[PDB]
Amino acid sequence: DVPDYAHMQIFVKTLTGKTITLEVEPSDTIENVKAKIQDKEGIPPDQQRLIFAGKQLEDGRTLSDYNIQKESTLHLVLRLRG
Amino acid sequence: SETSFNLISEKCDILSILRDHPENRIYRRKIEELSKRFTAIRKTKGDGNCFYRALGYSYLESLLGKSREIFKFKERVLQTPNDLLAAGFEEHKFRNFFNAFYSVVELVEKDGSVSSLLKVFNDQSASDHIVQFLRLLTSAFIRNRADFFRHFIDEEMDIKDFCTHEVEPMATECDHIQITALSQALSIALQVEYVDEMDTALNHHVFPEAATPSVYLLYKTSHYNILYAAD
Repeated sequence: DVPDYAHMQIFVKTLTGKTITLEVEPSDTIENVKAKIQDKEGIPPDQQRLIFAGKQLEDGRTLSDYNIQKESTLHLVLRLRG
Repeated sequence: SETSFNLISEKCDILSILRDHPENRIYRRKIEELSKRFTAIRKTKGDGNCFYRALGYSYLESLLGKSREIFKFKERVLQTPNDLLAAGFEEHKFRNFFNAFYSVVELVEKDGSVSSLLKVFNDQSASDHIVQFLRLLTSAFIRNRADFFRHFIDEEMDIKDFCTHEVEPMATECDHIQITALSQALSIALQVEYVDEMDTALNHHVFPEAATPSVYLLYKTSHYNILYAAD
């Protein structure tokens, strides 16, 4: 048993000005992150759009896929197109 | 001048929309559930402008008979040209749209009725002019706060390009950014009821958070209709 030091925090900013803090692993998928946002905010994953430096985050990819590091900040908008 | 309801429809009891989903148990269930909190509905035309038309009509309709609230909103509407100028819109280009909106506000102020308000919002030219004004004001709000909103745009698209192509033109569908921007631009407290075909619980979103809404909208099949809350 050797320690895993990969666990980190990232931040998610919303249009209300609120900053959410998440407990994640670099190998987490975007869905996992969306699931974590739901636990904190009560927003269903299907209603979430995540953005990192202007790039939309696709569900099946991982945080490390986007070079999202410790203390990184993500942006969250709802899907309300009508 | 014949009476029309092609853009903003007549008001019906909420369970009327069960007729739109005769064979979907999930929709029926959700609609029945909605009826616990909402008594009636108005439909808006499915032309891409549905959100802007709905918010405008329903918010103005909620002002009818409220002299104090009307006056305070009129004062705010009077400051909106300055907002438009600051964002680089030109007075000679926004004039007719601002005019249409100020005119309908005055109609509400001078003891308007639901009936006369409906006549304006069902008049194609005057209704579309009101929508176009709301679109410009939404664009101005975003442009004047580009440093904040740029972080929330995907496909590495420029803010200015976003407003130019997805906020300003008629018939372009709204989304979260537009919605919260307009709500903030006019201080209209809005609640959106989210209704999909997934076998899930209902949820809603309030703009701004924890405000007492004056407008309730039903978001379903990528479309916005107007709800009326029970007492």
